[PDB]
Amino acid sequence: DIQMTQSPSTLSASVGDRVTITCKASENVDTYVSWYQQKPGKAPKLLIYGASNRYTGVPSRFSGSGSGTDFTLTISSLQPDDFATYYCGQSYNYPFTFGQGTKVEVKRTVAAPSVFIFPPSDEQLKSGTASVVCLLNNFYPREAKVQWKVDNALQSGNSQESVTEQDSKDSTYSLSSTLTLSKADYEKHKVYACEVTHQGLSSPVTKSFNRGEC
Amino acid sequence: QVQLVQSGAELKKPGSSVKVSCKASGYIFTSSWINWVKQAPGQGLEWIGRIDPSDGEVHYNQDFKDKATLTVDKSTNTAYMELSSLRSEDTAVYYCARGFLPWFADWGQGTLVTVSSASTKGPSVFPLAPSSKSTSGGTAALGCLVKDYFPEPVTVSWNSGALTSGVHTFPAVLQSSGLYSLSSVVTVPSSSLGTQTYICNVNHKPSNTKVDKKVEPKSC
Repeated sequence: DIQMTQSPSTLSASVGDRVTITCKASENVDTYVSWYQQKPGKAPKLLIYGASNRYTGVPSRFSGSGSGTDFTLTISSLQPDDFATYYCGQSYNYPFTFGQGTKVEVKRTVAAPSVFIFPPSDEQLKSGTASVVCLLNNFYPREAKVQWKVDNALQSGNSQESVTEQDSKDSTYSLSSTLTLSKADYEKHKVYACEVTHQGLSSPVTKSFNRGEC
Repeated sequence: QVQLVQSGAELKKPGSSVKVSCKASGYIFTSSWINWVKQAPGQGLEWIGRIDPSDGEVHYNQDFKDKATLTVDKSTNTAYMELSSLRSEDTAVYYCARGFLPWFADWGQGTLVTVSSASTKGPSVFPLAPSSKSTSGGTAALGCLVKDYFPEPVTVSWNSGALTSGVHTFPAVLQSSGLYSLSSVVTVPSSSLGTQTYICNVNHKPSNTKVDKKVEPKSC
């Protein structure tokens, strides 16, 4: 019933920053709002209950305020252990509900990806399927776009991609994209191209190969 | 101190049912409610319901009224949640959480329930061979494509763990076939390509499939 709307969805910040995340309830919830921190593979952990009370063990850099429909969580000085997703939640009326989360990630200078393209192996082609792979290595920020082109035709709906978690050493992301075609379709075309768009690149980078070798 | 210990991951076919457990330690079990929460992959938290271990009084999120059944055995300090008529959309981590005051301090570690009609299958491992010429300098990329396996997970190492710097192993994608595909790559000095061997070590424990794939130049 009561919707919790968090903003921003993603927050980029540096160690030492003051960080503020906002949560808005669709109905009055008094001060029955809690904040939770979650890291990948782990259960949520309680930071703040009752809108403003610090749970036991929680460092003093965490605080919250608000009443009625508007709430904030503040981290006064961001520490390396604080990059995580944060959720607000109301416990004013059942069903208890939660915000969609705010991911706090590490800000750093923009970095363009190194791009690499990999043709399908001969071993795979024997099985009737071709996987062409495009790697975008060590870029920042996370937003990136891959466009597959086959003999200049933009491909859509026949690719899948995934992205690594932010790197703990250099704070970059990497992305792998796979275009999957039948062997019959693969052998009908010559030029396979991965075109990468990123805010670090002044213009798109394309890596390509021609089926057959060189 | 307080521990909530949940049962292990479940792999279930659609139409089936599953019963997940949550054993409580370190406090008086009948003095707090147990709440259940769903977190679908890549998504947020959804409250399912709660039960009072003292007497079994249960309340449900009405969205789960024909899906979830909460019970308790106070004699063994354990709460259970049964999900019926499983479908794809029931795939999630489910948490239990102790509830006294209007907040959730103590959470179980979560139980992953995956719902799929797929059957166990070990991966094919194909090379992502370092290119003949290209880049913007003296670093090359290579890798392995770990294709068509079920279920998760798969592990990948390089050179038996000797090679970690430059390694990126990506989240698997779920294909329309019901099977997963994953890539692992590494960037290395292009001058190393002729002299240093690179082997990806893949282990898919559910099918008992291990492969060592040596990857080297040979595209054109």
